[PDB]
Amino acid sequence: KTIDYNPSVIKYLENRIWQRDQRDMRAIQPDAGYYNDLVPPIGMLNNPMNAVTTKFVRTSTNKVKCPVFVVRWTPEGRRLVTGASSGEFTLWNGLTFNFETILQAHDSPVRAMTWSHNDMWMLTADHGGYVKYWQSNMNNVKMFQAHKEAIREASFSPTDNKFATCSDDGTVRIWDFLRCHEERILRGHGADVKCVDWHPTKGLVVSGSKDSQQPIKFWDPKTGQSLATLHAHKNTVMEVKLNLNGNWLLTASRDHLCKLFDIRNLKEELQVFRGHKKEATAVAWHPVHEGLFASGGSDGSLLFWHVGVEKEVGGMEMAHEGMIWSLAWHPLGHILCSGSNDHTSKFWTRNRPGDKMRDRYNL
Amino acid sequence: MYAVYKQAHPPTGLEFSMYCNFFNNSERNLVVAGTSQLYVYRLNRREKLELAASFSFFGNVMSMASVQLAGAKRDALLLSFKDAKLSVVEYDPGTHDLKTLSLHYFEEPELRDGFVQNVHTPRVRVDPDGRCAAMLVYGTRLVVLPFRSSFLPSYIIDVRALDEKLLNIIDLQFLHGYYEPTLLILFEPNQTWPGRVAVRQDTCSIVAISLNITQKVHPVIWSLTSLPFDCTQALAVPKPIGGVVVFAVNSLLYLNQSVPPYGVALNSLTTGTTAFPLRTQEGVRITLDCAQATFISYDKMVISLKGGEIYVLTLITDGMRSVRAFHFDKAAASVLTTSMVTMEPGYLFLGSRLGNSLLLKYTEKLATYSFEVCDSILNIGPCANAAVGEPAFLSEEFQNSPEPDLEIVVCSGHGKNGALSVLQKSIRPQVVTTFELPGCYDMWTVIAPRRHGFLILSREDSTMILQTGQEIMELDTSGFATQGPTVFAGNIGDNRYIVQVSPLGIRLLEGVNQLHFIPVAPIVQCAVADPYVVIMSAEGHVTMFLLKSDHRLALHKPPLHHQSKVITLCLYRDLSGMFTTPTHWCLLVRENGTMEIYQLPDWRLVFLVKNFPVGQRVLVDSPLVKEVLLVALGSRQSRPYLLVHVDQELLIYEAFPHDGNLKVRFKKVPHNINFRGRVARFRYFEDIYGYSGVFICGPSPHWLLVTGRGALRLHPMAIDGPVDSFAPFHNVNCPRGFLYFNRQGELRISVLPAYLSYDAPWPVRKIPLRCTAHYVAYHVESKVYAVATSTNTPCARIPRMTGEEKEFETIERDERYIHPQQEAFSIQLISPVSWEAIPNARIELQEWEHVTCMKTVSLRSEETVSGLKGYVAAGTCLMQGEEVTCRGRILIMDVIEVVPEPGQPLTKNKFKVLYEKEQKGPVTALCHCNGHLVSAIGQKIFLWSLRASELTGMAFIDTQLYIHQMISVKNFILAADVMKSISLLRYQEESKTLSLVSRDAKPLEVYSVDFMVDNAQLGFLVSDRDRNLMVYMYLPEAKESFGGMRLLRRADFHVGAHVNTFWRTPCRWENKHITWFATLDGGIGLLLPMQEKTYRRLLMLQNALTTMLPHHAGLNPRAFRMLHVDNAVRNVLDGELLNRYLYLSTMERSELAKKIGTTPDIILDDLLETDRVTAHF
Repeated sequence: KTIDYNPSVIKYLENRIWQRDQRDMRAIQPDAGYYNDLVPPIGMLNNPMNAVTTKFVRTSTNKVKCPVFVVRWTPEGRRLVTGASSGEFTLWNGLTFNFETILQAHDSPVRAMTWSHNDMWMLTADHGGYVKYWQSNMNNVKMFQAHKEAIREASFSPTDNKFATCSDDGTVRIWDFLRCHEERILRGHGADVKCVDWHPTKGLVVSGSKDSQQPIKFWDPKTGQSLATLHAHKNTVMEVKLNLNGNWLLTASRDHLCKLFDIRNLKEELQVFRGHKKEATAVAWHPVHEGLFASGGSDGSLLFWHVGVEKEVGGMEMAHEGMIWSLAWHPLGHILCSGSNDHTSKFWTRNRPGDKMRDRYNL
Repeated sequence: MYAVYKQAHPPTGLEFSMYCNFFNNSERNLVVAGTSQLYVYRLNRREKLELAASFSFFGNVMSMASVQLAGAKRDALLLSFKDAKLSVVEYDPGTHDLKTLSLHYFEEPELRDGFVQNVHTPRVRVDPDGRCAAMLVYGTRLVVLPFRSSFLPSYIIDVRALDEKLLNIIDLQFLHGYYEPTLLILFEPNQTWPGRVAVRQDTCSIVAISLNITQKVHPVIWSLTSLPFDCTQALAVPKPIGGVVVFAVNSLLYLNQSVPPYGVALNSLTTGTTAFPLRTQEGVRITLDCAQATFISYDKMVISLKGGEIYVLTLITDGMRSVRAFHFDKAAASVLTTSMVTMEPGYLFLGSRLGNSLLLKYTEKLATYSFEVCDSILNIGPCANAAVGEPAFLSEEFQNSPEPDLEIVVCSGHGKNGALSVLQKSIRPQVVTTFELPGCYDMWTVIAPRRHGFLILSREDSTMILQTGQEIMELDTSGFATQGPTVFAGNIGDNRYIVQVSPLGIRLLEGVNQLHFIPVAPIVQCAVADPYVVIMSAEGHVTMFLLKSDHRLALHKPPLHHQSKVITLCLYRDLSGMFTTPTHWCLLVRENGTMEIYQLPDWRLVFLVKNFPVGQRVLVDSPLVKEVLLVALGSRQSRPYLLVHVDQELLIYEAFPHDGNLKVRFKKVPHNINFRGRVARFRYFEDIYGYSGVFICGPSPHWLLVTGRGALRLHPMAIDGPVDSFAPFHNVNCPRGFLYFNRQGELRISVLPAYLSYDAPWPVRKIPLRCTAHYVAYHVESKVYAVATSTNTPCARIPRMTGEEKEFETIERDERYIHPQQEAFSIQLISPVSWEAIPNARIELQEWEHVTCMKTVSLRSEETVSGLKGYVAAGTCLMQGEEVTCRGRILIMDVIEVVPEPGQPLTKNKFKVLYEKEQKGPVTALCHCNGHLVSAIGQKIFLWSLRASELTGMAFIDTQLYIHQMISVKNFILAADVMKSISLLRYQEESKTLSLVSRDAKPLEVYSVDFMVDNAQLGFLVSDRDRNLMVYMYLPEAKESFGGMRLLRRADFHVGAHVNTFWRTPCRWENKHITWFATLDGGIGLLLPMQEKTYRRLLMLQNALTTMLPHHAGLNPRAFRMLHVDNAVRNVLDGELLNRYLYLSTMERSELAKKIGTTPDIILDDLLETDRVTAHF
């Protein structure tokens, strides 16, 4: 059982020559016989409702049955490494998702996992406080200790030089890559910080919190001074994410809301994203469709959103079992993964043309 | 690093078309437009479109509309450009270019609404009554342009600040009736996807917003909210019926505010997807998804479907001007259109990018119509893969030229109009008979009793005559005076009397027998044309002769007032003329620097330019001119061209009417040509292979052609060196042909080669395949072409993966059902001898298989004296949907000469496939590296070694997502990914190891890659999805990269069109190759590397040319050639703007060089060396 992206790219490269746009594109008709006309989401660049991935594929479960926290794709899209509570990296295949290999990276629940802007390095943190580097062949390279308490999220610069680890002691510590050197400490946050995203051009660091007085703090990695403070949510921002364009700040919290913010204009507020009947615990921006993102819930509500529409585009209420911790789109924006608070992890792809969506997830 | 972009071929493929009052309110004009180029067409009567104006832009036309302003004498045009630019332009009388009325820059950070990536294109729409005009900016803003100084200041209407929350918009039109300019808008408040129709059945809506110009408010009237989910364009039904028709992919609606929504279905695919109440249209099963449509008068609608099929919908109207039902009929098929326009009642233009856009003619059948095809417009379509090849029939006199002799073969068009295009630059003549005649420097051919009888050669001391006919032979008897040189010899009357002129005397003639003799400062040149002879001496004296029957030449000494001495002359007559106030005209250039046109029976001054030899752009009435020629060219000798020779520089003029003088002015037209007793250089010819025009003699010969298209055509001729003299020639053993001298004194009887077509900007043979041309590959051994093709068959099965085998499912539906298109591939074999496909040579592939690449792979072997053999290799893999694992197959082919079947000379070549084995995954690209096949299967790049029968694996690397292009030179493999980047490789040969050197770290969606080659600098030229070019270099010692890992872009340039093909040719500059490319919107371009010291003298020119010249549509040539914004390291010069340094007059040419600090003698040596080195193909 497979979801192969090759017959869509080959169809896209053959349409590319005589299609100049999407207004020129021959329309896919809702039938089970037009299966060859699927193009990847580079092709239909507008109509981003394409990559609302509500067709189930496969539950990737382990034999050890541990609840997973971070799931990220290898940046060539080749395989899915998975960070579980036992510190095990279970590498899932990328097309026929059977199994590839299992590791035991950390001595703690893995809390953070990022790939670099090239395919070279992989930063992983854990619940003890240790930060390891990982080559693309999953070889353990130089480890150190970043915090004395549990690290929660890493992310880094528009180059491979300088990462930031946020932890449960309340400090966002900014690290050098090659020297493993703690460059500076960003204190004055109020309570434990649970998410950090680095800005893709300008060199900002945006932090979440549990503290209600200082919920979101902008930073500056060169000076170390807090640039500005955003008061956005009533309690406990779970994730903070940024686009690849760098204009927008997206923030999920425990007050059943997701909120957009223009980082050029903090005094006002962009639109809000309701509909999570329980807490909104995870956000993954879509890679090619700017403005559309999936969303996890603490009850299991997997929702899809778009910037401009007040209601959601459409997702899965009560359908993914457990609490969702992290999500990761494939480098082509066509398939999606979710990491449960259960011992499972499920893969979601786009709906086929002409099918009756009558299964247990849609209707 | 330092380069220049030059454009060898203008782009073909029209996107837009309309029918407006471009020149004047009296007649109308087809105004078509394409990628950054605008054309204006008249209509002559068999009917044929005639070109009337052509305009080039520094920006791609994204929309176009025409609305006639209040009080204006013409119809202005509303040109929409990329990232929200509107530009109102008009035709100008007086000067003949475009006058720009307005500009409107609407690119703001606060209008993009936070979205960086612009997806929506701007769309201009206008009123039927000419009240306002609207532009949809970004999909979120409407810009209203009120009309009655003729404009009113605009105001931007926010779309999402209206009622009903517009969101996705589809199409917007203005409606008819409606005293206020009502704007209808299709939109989708909740957007959905075909394929996700169970939770969103149909969400398409219509709001007809009524725009108050004065109050600047706008209330919503007439909303509908449940149209089917996939609606394409809406069409405003004209005034007596009104309303709108809304096309859908599977249905068709008619909507009006009082009438209930009447809508029918077309095929049974609206069963479970559309809950809108739809009827069943009888006996019709079609789809309206990429359909262009227009209204014939009223209540009739011509619809060009996809597939090219033309239907006529009649709106069946009741008595109350309501609509009862629809009626369809299948008329004749035509081109895959991108536009649709009714002209004059009876005609339809079908503007197509892919395929020849043609003109139709419809008459009723005895309300059912039938369509006839009038004269088409030639079009090189979306050039997908193109291969450089050698011609077949080059003559044996030209065999030892040192430059390569080669031509390019282009997979143009798509689908039904899929074709090959054999493109070729400078004309290669067929030499059928040659001589060796020294001493004679001039030549003439006159007609004796319409074949040419006499060849009149002028030596420095005597005169040769030749008698022609069956066997051409030198003439000895009386007639022509052979005792001295002859300065001109031509027919007078109507091919009955011959007249030659010697420097002492002026002889009539009737053939071999002299009629009589007229004696006269030696005569230097004559003008013997149109029963009037004018003879000019060396001191500047002019005398005129005239035939008078009793026929005899009569002296009429002209009344002329010589304040300065005449330098040169011309005579000219009007068969279909514009010279109003057949009539004969004398053109006369004095030495003070003026031009004087003379009406010939009298000698009154009619036209006068006070400063002629400069080279001014547009002339109006009241150095060292060599030769001046006025000639008519075109249909019925319609439009005249002026051609002068001033200081080693050729400048040609048009003529256009403009209001007791001549009602004409002369507009200058651009060039690519430099000129670096009296001998004429501008030698007019009529009917050489049917083509009329001028041959231009000199160090670079150029055929000037104007056909019935009305379009000027300059074709060079670089073989056989510079050409000294020329004459038309019609004989028995030589057909309609021509006759010239070599510089080494060799007369050549010649005929144009008949397989090409010289009406196009390059001589091109368009070879119809009636199937899509995907790839082409010249095989050097045995000299043939291998083309991968595809044709559309209806699909019937659906593959599955059930765990043990594949199980197919038959598509079993209703009889009223359109089928999915299954494409079957086949590899052709094309002969260059005659361009028919070679019979019994076609490799036909599997049931679902797709050629992803074909190249001419040079693998090494143990047979020949070299290592290499040059095979043809195809990588091909099966598309059976996403739920089936895609696997591939490498297909290596060898073209082998066999004995021919009798009666079939083309069948001496046949494929022999050495290798055909299914691989482990999809094969996406192929290459050769020192005799090693380099293939990219999946996410690995294997490197094979072909033994006697099989491939053996040697090395690989784990690469990125979908490597679709690969090239190489000297064990450096370059790759190209769909999403990520290029990633250059390297192959140590001694150990079987392949390695990654460097890669572009940024994400970038690449079309195709090349190798910019300098002396030691190797650039990596890359075209991407935004219409750009960029050169990456591997520079380890630099510090802005990392150490040997990151690539660095060094040159940026925004070409206006996509690029798939790339050719490296040597240079006609020690080792600087030209990296040619053929743009996907029709044209062909170049990149020529330069030195830095030459580069920065021209960067200072271009910055002055950008500011100090009034460009078309008020555009900016600098901002158009900036990277991706339509972090910029620009190092490529805009050689289509530097080419506008030649077009400036030499007074204005010297002002720019004094403002930048050099002399124009250097800059012409700077520019024209880039034209000389790039005269390939």
